[PDB]
Amino acid sequence: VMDVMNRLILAMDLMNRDDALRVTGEVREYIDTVKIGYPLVLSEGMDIIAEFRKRFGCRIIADFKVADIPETNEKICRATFKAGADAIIVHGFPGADSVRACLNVAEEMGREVFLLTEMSHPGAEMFIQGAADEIARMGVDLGVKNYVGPSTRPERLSRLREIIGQDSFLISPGVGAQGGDPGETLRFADAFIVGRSIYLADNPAAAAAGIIESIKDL
Amino acid sequence: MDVMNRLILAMDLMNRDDALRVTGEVREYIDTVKIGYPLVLSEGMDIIAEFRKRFGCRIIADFKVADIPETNEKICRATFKAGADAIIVHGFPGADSVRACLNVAEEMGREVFLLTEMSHPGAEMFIQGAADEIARMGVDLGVKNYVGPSTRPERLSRLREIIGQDSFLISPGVGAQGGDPGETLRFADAFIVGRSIYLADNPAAAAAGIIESIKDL
Ligand SMILES: O=C1CC(=O)N([C@@H]2O[C@H](COP(=O)(O)O)[C@@H](O)[C@H]2O)C(=O)N1
Ligand SMILES: O=C1CC(=O)N([C@@H]2O[C@H](COP(=O)(O)O)[C@@H](O)[C@H]2O)C(=O)N1
Repeated sequence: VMDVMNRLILAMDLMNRDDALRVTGEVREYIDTVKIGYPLVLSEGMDIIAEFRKRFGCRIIADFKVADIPETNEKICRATFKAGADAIIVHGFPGADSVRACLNVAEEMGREVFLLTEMSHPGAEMFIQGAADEIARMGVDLGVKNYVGPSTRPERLSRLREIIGQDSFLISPGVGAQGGDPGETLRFADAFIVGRSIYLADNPAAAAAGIIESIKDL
Repeated sequence: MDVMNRLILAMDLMNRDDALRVTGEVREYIDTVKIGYPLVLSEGMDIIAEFRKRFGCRIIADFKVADIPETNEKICRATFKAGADAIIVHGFPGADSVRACLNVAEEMGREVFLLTEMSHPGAEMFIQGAADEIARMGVDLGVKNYVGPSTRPERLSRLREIIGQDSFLISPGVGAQGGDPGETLRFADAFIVGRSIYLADNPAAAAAGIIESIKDL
């Protein structure tokens, strides 16, 4: 499994190239794994992945929550890996064939797929939560090794860890701005994701260092 | 929305030259193009403005938006800044995530299309069972544009029943996925066609034929 420095992944959702680059560079000494999503990619282009690799010694997770039919999912994954992404996040609710399409491209291109089970926001309770345990089980049956679960619902994150087992890799967003606690989240997740708490701080480096200090024993 | 020939081209080619050449070859048959991530992630968001300058066509950004509210807002802003007229959003993530999109669309004068049930086999696992409720949620939220599966006419009909005759409904899955143009138009206002056209030896003739089959519609 990837070695996430300090078990902390930066969710770089700033939409300005200059700001995204500045903030990421300022916390570079604390994080070697950055999650880049559509807010930044749709604002600056896929070349931003390359720019981040060139400037920082960071691993890149393309958070594209892939959720299309198998055929289109295949194209999305191919374009994303061609750009330099180490892994891609895929939604599990669209079904097994859509996930398998991503796993196939990741396999052939030598990259990784992260399967998003339950989400961290309030709305996730309407439809996703009820299908989450099965989506996770599906992922296990499909051979998925990397997963994403909600830090905002410790009981749910715990169950997801049980389903995927100790060997699977689990990352969890929702820490900070959404109310998730770093320490509690690490009881089940291999690493947690943090965006606004760091990138909106007057001193991102101090914010990141502070979060890490809170979990030094872990 | 007035879709010419009730046909929406799904331009999923991943090469700028081919995408522009093929779209140009069938421009006389359409005025609405669906651009998704295959083309956008391969050529950049500037491709949207390029299409508007070249064809003046209407552009629906098929981004299957499916994140938390905060991120959904950013995605919609970046998308409409690029010139997209509408954006497609998943309903599965919940009401708050959809509302986030609706707010941005209203602010920038655009439309939100709610994807309820998908056309592929995997849609039967989790999506189909929640589809009717997702559609009802759209109604409660005031959504007026929807996306349903041409591959399951009975499901497409049910979606039309829920949203009513005033709502706008488009449907993918025609051609390559097995959907029939005429049958789909029994319930949808317009259907979406990708491969059957952009992978055809002669895209223009492919489009011409499809339109010929629904001439009476
Ligand atoms: O369930 C989920 C999945 C996810 O990826 N995310 C993403 O994780 C990040 C959370 O950022 P933040 O720390 O709340 O600012 C954003 O990029 C979200 O789009 C989330 O918040 N919830
Ligand atoms: O349920 C759905 C939703 C959707 O948008 N689509 C999209 O519609 C297009 C269908 O193209 P095609 O005619 O099968 O080649 C693709 O761009 C898909 O990503 C789909 O096929 N099924």
